[PDB]
Amino acid sequence: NDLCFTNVYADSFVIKGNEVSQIAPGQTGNIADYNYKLPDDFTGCVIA
Amino acid sequence: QLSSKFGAISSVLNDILSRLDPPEAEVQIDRLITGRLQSLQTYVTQQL
Repeated sequence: NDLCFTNVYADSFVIKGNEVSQIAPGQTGNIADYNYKLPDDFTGCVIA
Repeated sequence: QLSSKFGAISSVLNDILSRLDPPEAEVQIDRLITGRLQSLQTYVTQQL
């Protein structure tokens, strides 16, 4: 409701089913290693 | 008192860093830091 976004960005992904758990701050795995890396202090939301 | 675990995985920073994920490693390092800082504070007060 207030003080919500300053430089908001939106990202579109397409992955498998047993893969969303691998997309999170500090996660490890093939997808995190080679496809997409999330910062450790990621202040946002993940929607799947 | 540098060899006390203080309720952590181990007493060596290198193993904690290269054994777990960044969040849990950060928690363990925080616990170790709190313990060691309390040790220093106690020593300084006794010296005073």
